[PDB]
Amino acid sequence: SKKVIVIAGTTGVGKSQLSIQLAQKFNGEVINSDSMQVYKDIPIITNKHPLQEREGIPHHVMNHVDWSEEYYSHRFETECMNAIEDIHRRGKIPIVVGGTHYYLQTLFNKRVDTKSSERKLTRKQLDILESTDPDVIYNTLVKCDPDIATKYHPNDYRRVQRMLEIYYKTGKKPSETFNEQKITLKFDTLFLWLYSKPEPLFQRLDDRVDDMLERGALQEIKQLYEYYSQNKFTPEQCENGVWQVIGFKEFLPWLTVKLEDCIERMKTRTRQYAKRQVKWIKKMLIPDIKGDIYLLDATDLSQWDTNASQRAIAISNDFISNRPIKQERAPKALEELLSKGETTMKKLDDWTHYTCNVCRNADGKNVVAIGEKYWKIHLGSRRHKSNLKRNTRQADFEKWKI
Amino acid sequence: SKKVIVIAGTTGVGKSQLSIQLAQKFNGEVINSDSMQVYKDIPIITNKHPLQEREGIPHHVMNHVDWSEEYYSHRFETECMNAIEDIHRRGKIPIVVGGTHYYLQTLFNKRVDTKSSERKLTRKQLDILESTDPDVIYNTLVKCDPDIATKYHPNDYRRVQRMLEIYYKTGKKPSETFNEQKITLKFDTLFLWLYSKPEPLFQRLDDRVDDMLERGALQEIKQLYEYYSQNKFTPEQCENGVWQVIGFKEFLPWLTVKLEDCIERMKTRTRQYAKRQVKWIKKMLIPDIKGDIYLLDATDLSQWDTNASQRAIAISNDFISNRPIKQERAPKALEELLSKGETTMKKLDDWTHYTCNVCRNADGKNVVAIGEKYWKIHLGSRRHKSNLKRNTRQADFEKWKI
RNA sequence: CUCGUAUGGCGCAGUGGUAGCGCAGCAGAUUGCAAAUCUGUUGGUCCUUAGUUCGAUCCUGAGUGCGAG
RNA sequence: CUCGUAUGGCGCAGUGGUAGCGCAGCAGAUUGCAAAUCUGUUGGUCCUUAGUUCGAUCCUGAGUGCGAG
Ligand SMILES: CC(C)=CCSP(=O)(O)OP(=O)(O)O
Ligand SMILES: [Mg+2]
Ligand SMILES: [Mg+2]
Ligand SMILES: [Mg+2]
Ligand SMILES: [Mg+2]
Ligand SMILES: [Mg+2]
Ligand SMILES: [Mg+2]
Ligand SMILES: [Mg+2]
Ligand SMILES: [Mg+2]
Ligand SMILES: [Mg+2]
Ligand SMILES: [Mg+2]
Ligand SMILES: [Mg+2]
Ligand SMILES: [Mg+2]
Ligand SMILES: [Mg+2]
Ligand SMILES: [Mg+2]
Ligand SMILES: [Zn+2]
Ligand SMILES: [Zn+2]
Repeated sequence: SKKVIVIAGTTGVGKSQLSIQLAQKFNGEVINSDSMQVYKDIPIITNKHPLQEREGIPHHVMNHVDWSEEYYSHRFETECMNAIEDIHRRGKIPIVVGGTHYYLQTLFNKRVDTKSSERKLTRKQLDILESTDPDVIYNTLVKCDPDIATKYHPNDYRRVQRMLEIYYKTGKKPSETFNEQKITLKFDTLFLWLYSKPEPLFQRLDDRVDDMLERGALQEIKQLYEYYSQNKFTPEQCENGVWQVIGFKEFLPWLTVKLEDCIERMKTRTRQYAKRQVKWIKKMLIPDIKGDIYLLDATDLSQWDTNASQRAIAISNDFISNRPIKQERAPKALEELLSKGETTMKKLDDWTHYTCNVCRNADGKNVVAIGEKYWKIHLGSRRHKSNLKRNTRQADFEKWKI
Repeated sequence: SKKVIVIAGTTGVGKSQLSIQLAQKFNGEVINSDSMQVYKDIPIITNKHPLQEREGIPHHVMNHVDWSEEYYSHRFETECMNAIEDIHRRGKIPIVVGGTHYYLQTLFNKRVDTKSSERKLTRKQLDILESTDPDVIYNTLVKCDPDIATKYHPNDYRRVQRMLEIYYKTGKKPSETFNEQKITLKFDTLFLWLYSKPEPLFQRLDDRVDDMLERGALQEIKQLYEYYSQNKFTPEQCENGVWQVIGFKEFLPWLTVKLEDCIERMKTRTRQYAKRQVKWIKKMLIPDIKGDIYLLDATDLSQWDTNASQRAIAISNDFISNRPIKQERAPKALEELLSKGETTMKKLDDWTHYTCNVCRNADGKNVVAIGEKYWKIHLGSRRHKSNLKRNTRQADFEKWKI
């Protein structure tokens, strides 16, 4: 049927560069899937692929959102799908490329449509949602459909809230809506994972951050700060839209010697991001797609042409030719990445909540662990231990008094 | 979503016995998928699972067809699906078990519906189909939609004919109908493959055949011969319906010392069938389902409980719990069976036809190889070689002639 | 002691100029027959020996084996 | 040669009773914020030694290493 190639991988592995090659070779168009690259201008830090390097290959869902609006999942689902539709009804083959692997879920119905299902929210319902208290909205969820409330920590406000918002707009238990999902991906899809040992990658990521300021990153940072300013924006705004990007908020303290620390801070966010990306691909993506993915070793750039270009084209050629791929699916060196142990095996299955009666966090609430495995980890943590000593020792102060 | 478990494997690995265990443990019903077990009575040779061993677990699409009719794919698709539907809308979980892995294709839309698409066949069209000549129907196909005619050898009458039958009833090139298929399987399916080293299996299959006659196989063979007889049936009828079963046609020459040979002949058909089954599962099934299947070593029956029962239950448990399976998917010992080399790698990709001008078969036609790889195999075969000698040697009796 | 045969795993062809097939085996195929069907293909040097002959697996003799006497 | 400072990977607190805060690191989560966000967590015995005292990282006195006229 209608083929669709998707290139995934950590930041700085050459996804875009590969996307182009495949686009030319197989007549296709790029469909960005980068939560930040969808914003107007701000190319250097948001690291967009320069036009003079796109070989004229069309790109969609990229650099079209104004800093005034906030992009998101469903905004990507409609935009991404339209592109797919279009590129298909033109004899071309779509190639979605981005580091926001989360959005990929749209490729296999992994979401809830609360839009088409309109429903006037009640004063009562709203008052609960937009409530000042944190644990109030949770207890509400725990009440109506506790099976979903047990999969979310009572502090995960964003999500716990989301779940409740669904229980209302759909009037259907979210836990049930999930047991009735398909997850089957539409369109014959070919997932390509361009990997690279962390050590080498990190080094490149650090230099790429350096020569990124040399190309005039600060000019963009200040511009961003201009709009940021004269708009009475607080640093706590850096959790919405473009303000989330890795390249602005890091220098905020500099924009009120010191600039260096804001750079090292950026080098850290990027490094962390890269690490989190692999985690998602190994614990979220792969498991979801039953593990139908092919790896591409991009650790030794001196190579690339052999390990990436060719291998990709090889797989892609058979894929597009509506034939079963004969490729090894994973080069010996990275063969372990697709193993169950490194993937589905790490996924949390125990959800029973536990509440420590002796430990409590800065927010005053008592510690709550999820899953017996981690519940024990806590019990044996120096945190819990130390807390259990002051407690015992205190209890004794009286025993001795008698 | 709606779960559906499928137990596959060669004949005599214990599929049915396992199907029951899983049925009980997980509240489900069996849906037979054995092209022969769907016929009335004739249990011993058709090897049906005895009632006193089904723990009351309901069975569908099994032993309901009269020897007068001929079962087939679409007959299975409607029957199988109805059972799935029903079993589901009752809180139960279906468990399709059978050795006719071919039918399984219904689990992932791998067929063409020429029924719902009625179309009065033309005298001209029919005269081509039901034509006495063999290569006439082929050349017709080669004309209208040669892309499909190039994937079938000009001697594969059954199929070449079928393809043409589709081009008519649907008025759509079959080659195109395939490039427009989905193949995506409906229902969240869990494929279990119960394997067993050939050597041990064969030994059991042989004894299985022996003690099969001891339980009164001949009684069924004669009964079958009764209906067969007084019906003026010729041995060439053993290509339709029940008459295909392995246990009847083998003794036909005995039914007109000798009975022994008819038994050894049966022991051979069974052995061969088992070999062919694995081939289908490794070159057809697995590749089609992108390799989402779990192996179960059933070579050492002394075990079974550990390697089969438990492992299956383990995987099944997580499956049904709508959770990502953490099981290894393949026990070290059989780990190689799921490798690409043993699977998709063996699939024929070269379809260009080749015709040897010096070699010809008993039917008078010239040899026709498919795929350069096999085209060469022929060119170097002693057949071709020997034929090229008589040719050359004869030509030399011409140069000398002048 | 009459006579007949003796060919790749089995069952068979054939030929005076160094051999074919069926089955098994191995392999490819499979979108209404699938426990069925189609396709390709690896195995011998024609029991041993001494002769006839330009040359024998196919002729003569003998031995060895097997078969109906 | 007289003063300072030496505490988990880096940076810095600190009470007489057997140690912290920040950066990182590690891990779990993710179905309208995901370059985001929530959650859990490993690390050192406080530069070595002799005293002092019931007790020392912190108190006294040496020795080691770095900074300063
Ligand atoms: C007699 C023949 C050729 C096939 C039927 S055996 P089976 O596949 O039904 O037996 P199991 O379920 O594997 O025990
Ligand atoms: Mg590169
Ligand atoms: Mg890029
Ligand atoms: Mg703007
Ligand atoms: Mg989404
Ligand atoms: Mg991390
Ligand atoms: Mg059975
Ligand atoms: Mg075979
Ligand atoms: Mg058993
Ligand atoms: Mg031959
Ligand atoms: Mg013989
Ligand atoms: Mg002579
Ligand atoms: Mg001789
Ligand atoms: Mg931290
Ligand atoms: Mg001391
Ligand atoms: Zn605690
Ligand atoms: Zn030839």
